[PDB]
Amino acid sequence: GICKSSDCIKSAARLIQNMDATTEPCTDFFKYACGGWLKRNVIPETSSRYGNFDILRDELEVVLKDVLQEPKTEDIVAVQKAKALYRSCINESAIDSRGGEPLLKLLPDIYGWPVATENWEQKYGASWTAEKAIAQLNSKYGKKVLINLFVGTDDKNSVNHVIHIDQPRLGLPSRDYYECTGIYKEACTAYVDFMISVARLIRQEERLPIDENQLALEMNKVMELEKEIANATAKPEDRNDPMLLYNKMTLAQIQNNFSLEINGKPFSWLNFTNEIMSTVNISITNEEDVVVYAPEYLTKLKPILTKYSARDLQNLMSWRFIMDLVSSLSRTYKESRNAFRKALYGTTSETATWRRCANYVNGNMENAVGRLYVEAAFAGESKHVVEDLIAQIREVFIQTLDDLTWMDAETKKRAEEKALAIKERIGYPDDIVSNDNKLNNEYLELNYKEDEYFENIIQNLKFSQSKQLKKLREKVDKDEWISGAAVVNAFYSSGRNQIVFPAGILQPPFFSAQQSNSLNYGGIGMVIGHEITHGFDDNGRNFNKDGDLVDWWTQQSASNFKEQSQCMVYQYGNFSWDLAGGQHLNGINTLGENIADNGGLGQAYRAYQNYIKKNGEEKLLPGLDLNHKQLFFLNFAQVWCGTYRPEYAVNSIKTDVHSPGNFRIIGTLQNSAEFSEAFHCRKNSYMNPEKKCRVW
Ligand SMILES: *[C@@H]1O[C@H](CO)[C@@H](O[C@@H]2O[C@H](CO)[C@@H](O)[C@H](O)[C@H]2NC(C)=O)[C@H](O)[C@H]1NC(C)=O
Ligand SMILES: C[C@H](C[C@@H](Cc1ccc(-c2ccccc2)cc1)NC(=O)CCC(=O)O)C(=O)O
Ligand SMILES: *[C@@H]1O[C@H](CO)[C@@H](O)[C@H](O)[C@H]1NC(C)=O
Ligand SMILES: *[C@@H]1O[C@H](CO)[C@@H](O)[C@H](O)[C@H]1NC(C)=O
Ligand SMILES: *[C@@H]1O[C@H](CO)[C@@H](O)[C@H](O)[C@H]1NC(C)=O
Ligand SMILES: [Zn+2]
Repeated sequence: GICKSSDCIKSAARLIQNMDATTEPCTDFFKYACGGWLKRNVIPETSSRYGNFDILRDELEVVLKDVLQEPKTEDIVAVQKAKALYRSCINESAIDSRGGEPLLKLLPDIYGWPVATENWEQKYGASWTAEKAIAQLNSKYGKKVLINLFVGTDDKNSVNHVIHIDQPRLGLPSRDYYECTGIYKEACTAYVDFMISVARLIRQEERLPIDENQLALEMNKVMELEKEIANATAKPEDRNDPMLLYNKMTLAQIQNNFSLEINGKPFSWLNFTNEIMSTVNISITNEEDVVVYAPEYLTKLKPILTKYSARDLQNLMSWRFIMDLVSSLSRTYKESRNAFRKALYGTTSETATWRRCANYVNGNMENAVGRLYVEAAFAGESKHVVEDLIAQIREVFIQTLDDLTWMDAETKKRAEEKALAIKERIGYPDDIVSNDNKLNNEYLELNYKEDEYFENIIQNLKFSQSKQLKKLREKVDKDEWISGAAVVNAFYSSGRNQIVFPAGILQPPFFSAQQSNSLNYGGIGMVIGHEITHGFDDNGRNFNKDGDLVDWWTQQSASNFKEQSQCMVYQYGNFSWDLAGGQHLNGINTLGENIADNGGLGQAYRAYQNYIKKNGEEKLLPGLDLNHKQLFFLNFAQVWCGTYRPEYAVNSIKTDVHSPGNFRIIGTLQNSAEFSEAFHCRKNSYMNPEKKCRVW
């Protein structure tokens, strides 16, 4: 009763090679499941994290290189445009010959970079307003500095778009870095040195004189301004409640409540909104509804922005854009980022040009590249198998509801209604393959020059920003996919109450119609469970069946949810990560993902037990003396065989909403009585604590 097919041998070999059978499963299941992978692998110089999951993404890039690198006579225009974009990206000799010239030509259109400009005040100061400077970077280039103004889905009215106002992102990974001491010192030093190195290159190319102490002074001031901005931003812990974050107001109300004084000029919110909205010919009045996500930040900004000049502000705003463009210029510019990249990621070199380029074209032409990907790598017939697995997991979730003692009957019924209403999206939208003309029309406005990579990326920025802004007066497209197909991930959209499983994730170790079902349920079954559970986590549960931010919970049901979920906050908050210098995980910021992981594991294992009931035991895998209940957990854990560079661990512990792979494995299995029974774990062994956190 042993499976001896080619497919079973490959599954068995992989499972055998990754594990360390000398480790006791109940002492450390991560080391038992992944110890062999850990002993055999070294993190590549270009990777900040490496493991089975990242390897899948590296392998998908290989497919993208194969389908983009060679022209074919049959190629439709949309495909021709993707391949021409790819060719401009990989031509490093044309890029190197242009030096920094494409940036120099762009600099006047953003009101220049004072430090790299002679007589800046004379040249731009006359026509400089914060309203115009912030809006220019936003509307034309998608660069959001000081004030993040965007068009997006209305949380309380999923069918429409609204303008949002939020705090902007920082140059460094999180606000924590701006402390600039201990584990953050190297990154702060590399960041300012990076500003200076770029200012020095620009000044050298423009043939301007260079005073080293003045470069140091000016860029240290950019850092002091940004440290004040960072300290004014709300921590992620204070942005986890979508009810508290949502503050709908009119432009009139914003002008009263959140006034600002910049360079001795009173900030006009109406002027700023119109400076952006005019780009796609939309006029705005004080009657326009605006969602303010950061009212506290706008309040703290008022005393900060009065202390700095037009010069100091433009030095930061322009740097925040330049930072991102330096990698698209000649080797000299690319080199200037080396220490900064090493401090944030630990990587000693940049990823292969073709990989960055395949990823860049995938990101900007997700439908054209998605089409090329699915034709080369995806079954399509497998879409139906995943459709069934989704139905089995959705059913289990609905069944689990009645077995929840902490939720009342009314909240159980409403949760069932939302669970029933979840729309699924599997593999790819059929249209990208079957409707060549719709695909050609999507990229109509794009015209790439094969020798002008920088101009192509600039065109992409304007196109992306114009497309998002013109959505304001439009209804949200129901058919629209929230992700391209050539993606190794899955998603949940709270606004559409939809789960998305791109072709990229529908492959081993997650899914194969040719691998054991114990592996399918432990892999993609668990991923399906994770995405459904996102509709019911600390964020998703605040959204209804139609995707609206509305409370469908009774006070006692909500209170009991918070109590059950507080266990996971403490459980994961107590994990200490050696690679991150002994720092604790943020149990609050990782809560949504930990609820989803714990919820998903339960639903997939129960759906797999239901499968064994209906179809009986599966044939055993050779060379593995484990049953299929054990193989389910083994596959589940092997998704996360991998490790992190310590620089990247410091980064991700602050920026990632997911717990690191090892803790997702340890954490979920510690809470699983089902795991402990499969591996016969003694009570209070590391993998089997007495207290187990449960929510779904
Ligand atoms: C680590 O786990 C402990 C135990 O669950 C957590 O301790 C609780 O902390 C809160 C807030 O300080 C107290 O009100 C509780 O009384 C504590 N409970 C116990 C049993 O001591 C602790 O918060 C967790 N640490 C992190 C960083 O999450
Ligand atoms: C958008 C994101 C998608 C999610 C898909 C997923 C969900 C759970 C598991 C998994 C399997 C076995 C054990 C535990 C968990 C694997 C994949 N991706 C990540 O979680 C990491 C991606 C990354 O690192 O970029 C989300 O929904 O959070
Ligand atoms: C790179 O661009 C230069 C200048 O246009 C051109 O001479 C060269 O052929 C290009 N290389 C490739 C491989 O396309
Ligand atoms: C950070 O912000 C708070 C609140 O606005 C302020 O009181 C404090 O002085 C700031 N700290 C630093 C280091 O800038
Ligand atoms: C914004 O204000 C400036 C003067 O402060 C003005 O020249 C410009 O036309 C205004 N833009 C819009 C769209 O109102
Ligand atoms: Zn998730």
